[PDB]
Amino acid sequence: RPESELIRQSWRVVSRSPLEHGTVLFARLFALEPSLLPLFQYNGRQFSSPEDSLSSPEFLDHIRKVMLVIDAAVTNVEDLSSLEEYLTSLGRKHRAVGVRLSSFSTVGESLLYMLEKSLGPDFTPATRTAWSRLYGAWVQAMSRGWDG
Ligand code: HEM
Ligand SMILES: [Xe]
Ligand SMILES: [Xe]
Ligand SMILES: [Xe]
Ligand SMILES: [Xe]
Ligand SMILES: [Xe]
Ligand SMILES: [Xe]
Repeated sequence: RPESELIRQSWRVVSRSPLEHGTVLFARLFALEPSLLPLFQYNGRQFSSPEDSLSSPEFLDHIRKVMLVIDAAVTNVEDLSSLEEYLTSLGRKHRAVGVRLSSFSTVGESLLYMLEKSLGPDFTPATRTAWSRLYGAWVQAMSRGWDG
């Protein structure tokens, strides 16, 4: 694969500082879909504004969890079949949390944004297309958590 290499190279840059980059991803997500904010309920409280999420230790740990799941996806970029069962259960957890399957396209737009801003002229259209293909495959697997 050539596009497997485009993924791996772009990711190594982002992986150097995962919380900084993850923070961009979530900041963008809340700018596109403010209704995701109430779904992060850490002992029964709701954030009022997006900037409130940024002071919460549990929210920042969730960013670290996200970036580790993406890192896994990258590691297994050839064959994502090995992650399939874990992603199905991860999707089910998110369904229980209140996330709708439609919102994972906003998530995908926010990932591409973060990549585009981070890599600048290196975010070529082959790499965008590569990441978009990977994410489409990652979402397919996750979406089994909503039944198929
Ligand atoms: C799109 C909106 C999302 C919302 C509202 C959301 C919300 C949550 C919440 C409430 C939890 C439970 C509390 C916690 O562990 O921090 C959770 C767990 C988790 N999230 Fe997310 N999340 C989303 C997206 C993602 C994405 C894109 C990933 C990874 C690519 C991710 C990875 C995880 C992981 C690994 C856990 C721990 C699950 C377990 O093993 O129990 N989440 N998420
Ligand atoms: Xe944020
Ligand atoms: Xe923010
Ligand atoms: Xe954790
Ligand atoms: Xe990471
Ligand atoms: Xe993601
Ligand atoms: Xe991904």
